[PDB]
Amino acid sequence: EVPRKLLEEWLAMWSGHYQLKDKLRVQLRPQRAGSEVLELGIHGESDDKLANVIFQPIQDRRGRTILLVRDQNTFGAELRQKRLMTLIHLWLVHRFKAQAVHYVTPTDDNLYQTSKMKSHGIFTEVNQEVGEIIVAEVNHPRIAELLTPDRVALRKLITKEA
Repeated sequence: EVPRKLLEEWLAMWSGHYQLKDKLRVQLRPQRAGSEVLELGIHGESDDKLANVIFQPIQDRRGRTILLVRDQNTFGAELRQKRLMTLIHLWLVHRFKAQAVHYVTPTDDNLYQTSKMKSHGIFTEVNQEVGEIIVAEVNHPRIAELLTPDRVALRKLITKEA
């Protein structure tokens, strides 16, 4: 069972490294009442939503989980260019045991983020497919490396050493 607290621990190291304010909190709820679409939100001490991912975990015929991402944002400008969305996706992939992440709209920002996350290693392959969607296959060995309890690889991701 993968708690929100794990991402909060990562974000504590990250916020500290980048000399940002502390107390980033993780919320994961249905995006609206009764929905199976979820929203992961990152909130600051005054509850402002500083980043989010709106997505739905689904399964294919073979029982594999895909995260279908409707929207992602880094709202707070000071939080950008620091691999925040990589950390969020690392957590989401682990939480849902995802095999792939599909982005339903190929916006410039979604193309940017998927390409960048591939360069961080969390995806092996990123391509646009029929329907214009972006399909990103999870790099299971890299995910496992980053989740190692010693947090060495994870700290190096945070600082941009690796």
